[PDB]
Amino acid sequence: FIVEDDGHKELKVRKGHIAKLMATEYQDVEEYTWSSLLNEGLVEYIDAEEEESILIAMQPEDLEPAELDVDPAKRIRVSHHATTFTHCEIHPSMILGVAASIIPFPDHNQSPRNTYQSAMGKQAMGVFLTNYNVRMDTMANILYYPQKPLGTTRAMEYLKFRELPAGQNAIVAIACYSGY
Amino acid sequence: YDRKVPSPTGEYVKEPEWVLETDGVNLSEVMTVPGIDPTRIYTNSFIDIMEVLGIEAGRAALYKEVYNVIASDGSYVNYRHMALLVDVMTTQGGLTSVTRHGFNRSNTGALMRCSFEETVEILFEAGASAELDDCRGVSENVILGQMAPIGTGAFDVMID
Amino acid sequence: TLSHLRRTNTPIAKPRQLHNTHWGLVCPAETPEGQACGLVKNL
Amino acid sequence: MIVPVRCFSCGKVVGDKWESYLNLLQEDELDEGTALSRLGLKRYCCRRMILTHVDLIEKFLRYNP
Amino acid sequence: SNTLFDDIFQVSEVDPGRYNKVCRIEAASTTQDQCKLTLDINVELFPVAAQDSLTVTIASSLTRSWRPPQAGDRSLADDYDYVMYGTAYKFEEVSKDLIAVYYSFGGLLMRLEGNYRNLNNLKQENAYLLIRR
Amino acid sequence: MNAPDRFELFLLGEGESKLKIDPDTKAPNAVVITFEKEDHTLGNLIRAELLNDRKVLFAAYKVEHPFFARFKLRIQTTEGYDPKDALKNACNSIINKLGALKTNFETEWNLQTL
Amino acid sequence: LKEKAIPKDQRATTPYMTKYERARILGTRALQISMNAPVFVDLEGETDPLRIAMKELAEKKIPLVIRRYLPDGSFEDWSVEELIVD
Amino acid sequence: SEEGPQVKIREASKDNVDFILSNVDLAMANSLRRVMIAEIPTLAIDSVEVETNTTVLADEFIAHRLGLIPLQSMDIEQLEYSRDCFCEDHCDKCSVVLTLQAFGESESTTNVYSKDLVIVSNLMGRNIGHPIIQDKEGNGVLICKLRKGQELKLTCVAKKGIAKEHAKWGPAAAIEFEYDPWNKLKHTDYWYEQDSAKEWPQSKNCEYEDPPNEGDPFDYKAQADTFYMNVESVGSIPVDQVVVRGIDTLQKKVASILLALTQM
Amino acid sequence: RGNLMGKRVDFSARTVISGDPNLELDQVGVPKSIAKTLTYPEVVTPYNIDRLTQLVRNGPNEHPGAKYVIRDSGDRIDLRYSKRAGDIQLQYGWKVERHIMDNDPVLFNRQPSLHKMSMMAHRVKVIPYSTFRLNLSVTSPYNADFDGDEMNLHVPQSEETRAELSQLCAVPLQIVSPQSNKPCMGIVQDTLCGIRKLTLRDTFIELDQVLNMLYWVPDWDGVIPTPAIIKPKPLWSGKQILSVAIPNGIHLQRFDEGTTLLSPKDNGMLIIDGQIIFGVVEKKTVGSSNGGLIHVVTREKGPQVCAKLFGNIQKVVNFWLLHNGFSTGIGDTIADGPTMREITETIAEAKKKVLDVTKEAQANLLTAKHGMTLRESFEDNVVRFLNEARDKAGRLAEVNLKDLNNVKQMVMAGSKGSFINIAQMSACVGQQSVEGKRIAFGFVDRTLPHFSKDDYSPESKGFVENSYLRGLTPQEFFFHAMGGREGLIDTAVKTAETGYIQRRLVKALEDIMVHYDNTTRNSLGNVIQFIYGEDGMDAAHIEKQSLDTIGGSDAAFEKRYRVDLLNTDHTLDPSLLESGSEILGDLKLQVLLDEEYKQLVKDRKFLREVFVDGEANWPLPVNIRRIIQNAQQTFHIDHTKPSDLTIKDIVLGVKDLQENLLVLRGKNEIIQNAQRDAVTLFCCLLRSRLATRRVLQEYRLTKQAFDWVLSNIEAQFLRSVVHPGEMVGVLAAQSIGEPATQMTLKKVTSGVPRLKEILNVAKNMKTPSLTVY
Amino acid sequence: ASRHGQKGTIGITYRREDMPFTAEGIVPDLIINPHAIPSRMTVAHLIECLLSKVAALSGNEGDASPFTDITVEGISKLLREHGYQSRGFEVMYNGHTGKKLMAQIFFGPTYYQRLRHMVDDKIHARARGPMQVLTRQPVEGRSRDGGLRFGEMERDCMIAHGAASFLKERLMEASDAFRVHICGICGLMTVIAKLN
RNA sequence: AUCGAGAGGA
Ligand SMILES: [Mg+2]
Ligand SMILES: [Zn+2]
Ligand SMILES: [Zn+2]
Ligand SMILES: [Zn+2]
Repeated sequence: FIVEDDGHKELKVRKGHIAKLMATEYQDVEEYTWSSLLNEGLVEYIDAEEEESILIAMQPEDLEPAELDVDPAKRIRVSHHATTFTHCEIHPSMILGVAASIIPFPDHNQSPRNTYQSAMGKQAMGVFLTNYNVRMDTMANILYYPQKPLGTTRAMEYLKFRELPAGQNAIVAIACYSGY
Repeated sequence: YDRKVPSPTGEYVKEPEWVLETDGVNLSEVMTVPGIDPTRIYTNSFIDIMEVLGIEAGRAALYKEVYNVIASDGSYVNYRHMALLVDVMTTQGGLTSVTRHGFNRSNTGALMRCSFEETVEILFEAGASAELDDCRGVSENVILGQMAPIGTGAFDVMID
Repeated sequence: TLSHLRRTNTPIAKPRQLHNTHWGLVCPAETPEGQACGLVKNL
Repeated sequence: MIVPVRCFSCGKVVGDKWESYLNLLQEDELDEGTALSRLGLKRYCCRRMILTHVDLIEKFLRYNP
Repeated sequence: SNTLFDDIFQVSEVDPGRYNKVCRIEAASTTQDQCKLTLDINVELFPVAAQDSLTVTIASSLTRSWRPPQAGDRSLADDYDYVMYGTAYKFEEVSKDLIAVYYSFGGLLMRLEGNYRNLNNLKQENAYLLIRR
Repeated sequence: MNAPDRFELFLLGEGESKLKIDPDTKAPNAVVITFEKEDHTLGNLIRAELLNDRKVLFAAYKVEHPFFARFKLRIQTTEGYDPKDALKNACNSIINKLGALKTNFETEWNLQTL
Repeated sequence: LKEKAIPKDQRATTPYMTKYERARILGTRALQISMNAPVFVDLEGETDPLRIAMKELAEKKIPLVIRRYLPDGSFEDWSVEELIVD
Repeated sequence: SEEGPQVKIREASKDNVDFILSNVDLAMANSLRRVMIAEIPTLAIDSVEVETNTTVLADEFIAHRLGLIPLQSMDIEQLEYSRDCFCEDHCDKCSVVLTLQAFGESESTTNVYSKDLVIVSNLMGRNIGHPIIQDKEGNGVLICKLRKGQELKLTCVAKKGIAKEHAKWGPAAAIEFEYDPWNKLKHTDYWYEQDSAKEWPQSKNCEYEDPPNEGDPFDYKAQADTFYMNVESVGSIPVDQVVVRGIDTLQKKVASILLALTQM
Repeated sequence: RGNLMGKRVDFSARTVISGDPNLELDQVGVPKSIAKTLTYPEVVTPYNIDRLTQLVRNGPNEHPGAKYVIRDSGDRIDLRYSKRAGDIQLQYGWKVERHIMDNDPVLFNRQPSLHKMSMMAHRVKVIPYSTFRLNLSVTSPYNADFDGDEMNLHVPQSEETRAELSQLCAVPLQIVSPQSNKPCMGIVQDTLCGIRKLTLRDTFIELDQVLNMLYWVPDWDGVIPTPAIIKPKPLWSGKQILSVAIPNGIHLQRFDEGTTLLSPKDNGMLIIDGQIIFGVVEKKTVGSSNGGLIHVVTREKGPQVCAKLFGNIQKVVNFWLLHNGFSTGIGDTIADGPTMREITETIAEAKKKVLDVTKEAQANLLTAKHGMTLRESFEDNVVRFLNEARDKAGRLAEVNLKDLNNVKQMVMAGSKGSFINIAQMSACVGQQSVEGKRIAFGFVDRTLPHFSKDDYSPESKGFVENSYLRGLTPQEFFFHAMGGREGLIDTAVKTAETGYIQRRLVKALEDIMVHYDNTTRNSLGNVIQFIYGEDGMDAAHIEKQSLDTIGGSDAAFEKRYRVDLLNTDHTLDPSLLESGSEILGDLKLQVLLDEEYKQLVKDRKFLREVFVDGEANWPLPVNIRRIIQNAQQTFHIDHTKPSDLTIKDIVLGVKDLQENLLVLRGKNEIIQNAQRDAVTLFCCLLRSRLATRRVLQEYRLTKQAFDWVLSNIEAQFLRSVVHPGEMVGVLAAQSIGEPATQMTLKKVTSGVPRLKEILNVAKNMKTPSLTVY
Repeated sequence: ASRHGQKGTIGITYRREDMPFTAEGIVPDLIINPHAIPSRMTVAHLIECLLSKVAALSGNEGDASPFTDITVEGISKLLREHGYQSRGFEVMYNGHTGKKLMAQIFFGPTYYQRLRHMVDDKIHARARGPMQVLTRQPVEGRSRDGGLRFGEMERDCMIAHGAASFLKERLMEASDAFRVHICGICGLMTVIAKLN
C-alpha cells in the first residue's frame, strides 16, 4: 500500500475502492481488478533494494492519532512512535510461504516446530487432484474421507485448502492411559 | 575466585582472592615476573605449556581442557576414558595429534592405517618400503576375515 | 505441488541463516532440515 | 469424497443428514449451528462429520467417463 | 502382645502444609509437660481440629496375610476411633534422660520425645497406633 | 499384514480350552484361572461380586497383554471353601441380579408410554 | 621363540576366570554338545546346550585349558579346574 | 417391584432411553454398558459381489460403505452364525442376500440411496434385513451418485455378527453414563485456578441428588451405586431390546462360564 | 571402508519400533513375518529331535516352523517346494534351519550406533503386529523415540555366538555403563510421572485396587501387607504398595536440602530392608542417576533382579496411572491476573532501565568499563537487563503456578519439561540471538523497514515481551525465525562435526586392549598406561563415595578416630566392649592404636595434598557405606550389647586385609610397589572407615559380621578388578563421542569448537587466555 | 502427525469399549501423551483443540490466522456460555471400570494427517537370497530382498563388548566367504587347484 | 541389471 498526504499521513486506498472490488468479486459494471489498483497508483512494487529508502507501517491501525481500557489477555504490541511513513504493509500473514500458511496460530509456536510442520505437510495423504481416476501416475495415495479443518488460516481461501483438504478432525484426548 | 583453603583449625573455608584473566597468551615472560605466584599460573593453551613446563604439565592441561568442555554440559565421563585418550596423544615425545598428521603416519601395521585416510597412497608406500604387517591389530584380522585378537580371542584353547 | 512450484536453490560467507532482507519475499519457516538447510528457500 | 454413513466416534447414522443439511441453509436460510441442531446432531463428534465434510463427488461427476 | 504406652495429649500446632488429605499436628502431653510429639493425620478420616484433646495409645498386637475384619468373631482391640500401623526407623537421644522415637506408617510420620516409654518401645517393625477422640 | 484375524478375540481355537485351573504357589488356599477369549467386561464384574462375598480372602484379575484376548483371575479363600464354589456363587449372584434387572426393566418400559 | 612356556609354580596372571574366557568356554562346550557329544553330569532335566554348559562349568567338569597369551610371545596354561568363577 | 437393581426411567423414545440405574455395584453397570456397545449380535453386509462398477468411486469404497448401513435385525435370533451353519458358503437360514442395481438415465445426477437395496433370499417369515430408513423424506442413506451412463450392479450377502469382529454391527450409538455428580465420593480431584465451584458447570442430574453442605464431613465408607444412563440406538434394534438383549447376553456369558465349569 | 571394514549381511531384519510396557527389559517384540523369514541352524539331537521333527512337519508357512533341512551330504532341502515335506525322517547329525522362536538371543541395534550400549542382545517374543516392541526403559542407550524411528535386528548362527550374545552383549549386563560409572537405563516419562503421584503422602489406595496392584507384581508371595490405616477404613499408601516390587534387603539413604527426619516437605528418601519408609519418588531416586535404586539393586542383588525390578515398577505404576489419569491442557499456561500485571510491570521497568542507559550513553557519560569499548559496554548492559527481566518473569510464573498444574508436575517428576519452557510459554519468550550478538542490522542502520533508523530500542533488536500464550507480533515472529534458523544450522553442523570427531577417535584408539598384565597397550607393543585407569579397576563396579578423613576440623577428627587407652575420657568406654576396663593401660595395644592414628594423620595430610579443593566425594570400587548397613541388618545388631572384639582383632585384620586386595600379582619389588601405590586411595578409604573407635562406636560390629565384612570387601574388590581383554580404546572413544553429541551453546570458545581446537592441535586458537594468580 | 511438528507412530488400536469416555458418551479418536507437550512448546496444538471444539459446537469456522487479536479468554468465555468448561478439560471415565478419572482430561477435536510412511511399506527381513556379482555380497534394497549393512560404526560398537566370534560369523559365515589356495613360495592366490 | 543425479526418512 501507498501512504501519502491527503490532510496528514494517510494511505491512498479507501473504503469505496473496497466496495467496488468486492462488488466485482460478487459478479461471480466496470470491474475493479488488481490491475485497476496498480494502474491507479494506490499500490507499489517494492523489491529488496528499494525498501532501504522507505518507512513501512505494518497495520493501517498504525495511522490513527493517539491521545485506558484494554484486554489484559490481548497481546502486547508496542506504540510504533513513527510518523514519517510512506507505505503500509498489506498484511503480515503474507510474509509466510505456501506450506507455513496452513498451520493455525503460527505466531504461538517455536519456529523449529513450524519448519518441521512445513516439511511434513508436503507428506500428508489426501486428494492431490480431482482427476486421480484419469491420471495413471506411478504413486498415488488418496484419503478416503477428507475433511476441512475447523481451525482455518484465512489464507487457505486462496490456497484452496478447504476445497482439497488432506486431513481429518480426529477427536484428540491428551491423556496418560495404559502406557502404550 | 573464592578459592577453598584450609584454616589453621583444619576446617576448610572459602578465602577470596584476586585473579587476573588475559585476552592474549605469552607464558615465557608472564611467569618470570615479580609479584605473582609462578607456581599456580594456568594457560588455556596446553601447547604452550608443553614447550614451557615440560610434557607432563601439557598432558595435565589437555586433560583439564577436556574435563572443562565435558563439564560445560554438566556431563561427567570417568577418568580412565579421557586419560586413555590424553596419554595416547602424549605417549610420544609431544602432542601426537589425531589428524592425518599425528598418529596416522605411525607404523601401526599397514592394513590398519589403510582404513582412515590416504587409503591408496598408504598401500603404495607400504609396497615400496616393503612393510611387514604383524596382522595382530583389529582391522588386519578383520580384513582377513579372521577372528581378531579381541577379548574373546586374546588367548588359545587346547585340550587337557 | 504448490510448494514445489515455488522453490529455489542456492549453489555453494554466511549464506544460510535467515536475513533481514528475507522479509516478505521468502518464508522464514519453510525450509528443509539438515543438509543444505537454508540454501533451499521457498518464496 | 462423499458423506459418511456413520460418525467416526459415536456410530450414529449421519449419511441421511446430508441432503437435508444444504437445503436447511439454502432453502430455509438457517445457520450451520441451528441447521445441525434441528437434525438431531448434538454431540460434536457427530457435528464435525457433517460440518467439516467436503463433498468432492460433485466435481468427480463432471468428468465424462 | 499388650499395650506399651498410654498418655493424654492436647494439640498445640495444626498445619495443613501443601496437601489436602493430611495435616501435620504438633501436640503436647498434658500435666506431663516434657513429652511432646508430631504426627501426620488423615483429616478426611479423623478431622482433628485445633486445640483438641486426644488420647494416644501404642500397641504391639491386636508373617501371614491381612484378612479384612470377617465378622464379630474377629474381636477388635480398640475402643478408640483412629488406628494406624507402621515401623520404627530411628531412636534419637536428644539429651541425657531425654529420648526420641521415630515412627513411619507408610509415609505418614511421627516423632515422640520424652524419657518414660523407655522399657516398651523397641526397634521392632511391630508398632500399632491408636487415637481416641 | 501380520495382524490377526479379528474373530480371534472371541472364538477359541485348536484345543484352547475356555478355562484352565492352576493351584497357586506360595499361597495356602488359592488358585489362578486362565480364562480364554474374555475381556475386562466379565473379569472386573466377577471380581467385584467376589469381593461382595465375605468368605474370600483374596480375588483379583489381570490382562497380561492387550494384543491377546485373555485374562487371568486369582482367588484365595477361607478353609473348607474350594474357591471354585466361591466363583460359582458369585456368578450365580450376578445372573440373578441380571435377571431381576431385566424383569424390572421390561416392567418399567411397558409402563412407559412411547 | 624356542619354548616360550611358563612353569605353573611361577605365574602372575589373574587367577579368576574373566567373562571373555568364560564366554568362549561356554560357547565351545555348547558347540561340541549341540553336535552330539557326551555329557559329564547327570543333567537335571535340561536340553539347551548352553545351560548344559553352565551346569557343567558349575560342576568343574570341563577338560579345557586356557592359553593366556602375552606380548613377549610367552604365555600361560590354566585349567578350568584352576580358574575360579565369580 | 422385584428385589434388587431398581430402575427409574426418565425419558424414552424410538431414538434414546434416558434413565437411572439404582442399587447396583459399579462393575455391573460398566459391564452392561460395554456389552450394550459391542456384544449384542446384529446383521450387516459381510460379502459384496460386484459385477459392473462405472461409478466415480472404487469397489471397496462402496463395499466399506455398504457394510456400515444399519439393517433391521429384530428377529435376529432365528438366524444362525455363518460359521455355525453346515451350508457350503451361505444359505437362507444363515445369510440374507440383498442386491442393488442402479443406472443414471436422467440428465441430472442420479443418487443411489439405501432403499434401492432389493432383498432376494427367502425370509422364511421373520423381521430381518430390512434397510432401516428413518429419514423424514423416505430416502435411505446416500451411497453413491451417478452421472449419465454410469451404472452399478452388485449383490450383497449379509451375515450375522457382533461389533467386536467389526464396528458395522454396532447397535448402540452413545451411552451417557454419569454418577455422583456432586462428587460426594471424592472420585475425582477437580482442577481449579479460582474456585472448583464457579468454573465447572452444574451437571444435568445434579437436581436428582441431595446437595452436600460444607459442614458435613466426608462419607468415607460410601460406595457408588446410583448411576445415570442414556442409551441411543441406530435403528437395527429399538432402544428397549438393546439393553434387554445386552443383559441377556451378559447372563448368557456367565451361563457359558458355568457350563465350562461343569465340563471341568 | 565400503566392502571390507563393513558390509551388508544375511540373517538380518529391520522395522519400526514401538513401546509396550508388558514386555520385560531384555525382551523384543518381534513380528511374526520376520520370525517366519529369519532362520537358525540347529543340530538334531535326542534333546530336540521330538520337537524339531514336529517343527519340520509344521511346514515353513506358519510359526513355529522351519524352512530348510541340511543333511551330511550338504544338499539343501527346500521344505517350501518338495515331495518329502511330511515323509521326512531325520537321522542324526543333520541341521534344521528353524524359525527364530521365543527366548532366542538376537542383536538389537539403532543407527547411528555410537554407544557400545546401542547394540545389545535381546530375548525374542513373537507378537502379532508388524512393529518391534520394546520396553520404554531401553530408550536411553539407543536415544530412541516412537516418532518414526526404526531399528535393526541381527541373528546369531552358532551356539558360541548365542553364548557371546547372552553373556556379554545382553541387556541386564549393560545396565551399568562404564562411561559415567553409573547406570544408563532408568525409569522413563510415563512410569516416572506415575511413581510421583503414586508416592505422595496424600495418595491413598483402597482395597480392590490394592489387591489388583499386588497381583500385578509377578514375583509376589501372597503376603497381603498390613495397611497404614486400620480403624475407619483400611487405606494403603502408595509407598506401602510400591515397596512390594523393591526386593528384600535393599537400603537407601538420601536427603534433599530440607531433609529433617520428619521430612517436613517429604524431601529425601528412606528405604529400609526393601520397604520405602518416607520420601517422594522422583528422578533423583529411581532415575538413571548416580547411586539410585537401579544402581544399588544392580550392584547388590544382580542384573536379573534389577530387570525384574524394572518390569514390576512399570506394571504397577502404569496400572495405577491408567486408572487415575493425567492430562496437560492450556490452563497450565495461565497464571493469575495480578501475576501477569507484575510480569509486564517488570518488563516495563526493564525497558525504562534500558532507555535510561541509552539516553545516558548518548550523552557520552559512559564509564567505558575496562577491556571493552563503549558500544560493547552498552550491549552488555542491555542484554543483561533483558535476560534478567525474562528470568525474573519466568520465576514469577513458576511462583504463581498451583500444585496441580500438570506441567508443574511433569517438571517435578523430571519426565519431560524445564523451567525456561514455562518462562517462554507463559511469561516472556525473551531476546533471540544470531552469531552471538543481538538482531543485526540487515538494512542500513535498522533491523526491519518498519522502524526508524538507528533504533537501539529493546523492541527493535529482537526482544519479545509477549509470551507464547499471549502471541508474538510480526517483527518478533521474524526475529524468532532468525534465531531458530541459527539453531537448526548449528545443530546440523555440530552433529556432523561430532561424527567425524568420533570416527577419528575410534580409529585412533581402536586397538587399545587391557592385556593380561593389566598394562594398557596396542598393536605395536607400546605402553599407554602401565595400570589401567591408574588404579586397574573397571569403570563399572565403581561408585562415588566420600573420603571422610578429609574435611572438618582437626579436633573433631581427633574425637572421631583418636583412642587413648591410657586416659579417663579419651578411651573406648567399657559400654562399647567386654574388654573395656581390662584394656586400660596395656601399652602393648596403645602402640598399635598410636600407629593407627599416625597412619591416619599421614593419610589426612596426603589427601589434603592431593585433592587441594577439599572434595572428598570421589569414585572408588567398593561401597562400604552400604556394606555396613547390610551387616547391621543381617546379623541384627542392636547398639546395646558389647562387642566381642579385641583391638588386635580389628587392627591386624584390616592390616592383612589390605595385603590381599591384589591388582597385579607379580613376584618382584617393582610390580609390588606398583600394586602398593595403585591401591593407596582405596586403603586410605578403608582405614578412614574401619577405624577402631569409629567401628566400635558408630557401627557396633561383632566378630561374625566383621569377618563377613572383611571377606565380602575382598570379594567385591576382586570382582571390580578390570578384566583382561577389554578393548578399552573403542570404549573410551565412544564414552567421549556420545556425550559430545549433546553439547551446544563469558567469551571463550565453549563446546564442540573448543573440542576441534583441542584434538587437532590448533596453534591459532580462537580464544587463548592466561589465568594468573 | 498434527499440524505443529507432533510426529508419532500408532502404539496400539483400542476398541470402543476399552476407551475412556466423557459424560455425554463421546469417545476419543486419538490419545496422545501429555509429556510431549512442554519439551516442544506447541501452544497452537492446545489452542487449536479449544477453537475446533468451539466452532464444532457453535457451527461456525474457527479463524486461526496469525496476528489476529484472538484471546484464549474469549474462547473460554464462549466455551463457558456453551455449557462446557472454560479451559477445555472434560471429566472422563475409564473404559475398563467406569471409575471417575481423578484427573480430568483435555478433550477436543483437532486436525490430524496421515503421513506417507506405512509399516507394510517399511518392514524388511532377509535370511538369504540374491548376491551381487562382483562383491559376492548381499545386495542393497528391499525391492531386491536386500541385506542390512553391518557397517563399521556397528563394528566399532561390537568390538567394545569383546564378541570376536560374532564378528567372524558376521563377516564370513553371514556373507561373502571365500576359500582360496595359496603357495608358500609365492604368497599370492596364483596357485592352480584341480580339485576332483 | 551397471553408473550417475535427485527428493525424502530416524
Ligand atoms: Mg525420532
Ligand atoms: Zn458422532
Ligand atoms: Zn447356512
Ligand atoms: Zn609360489
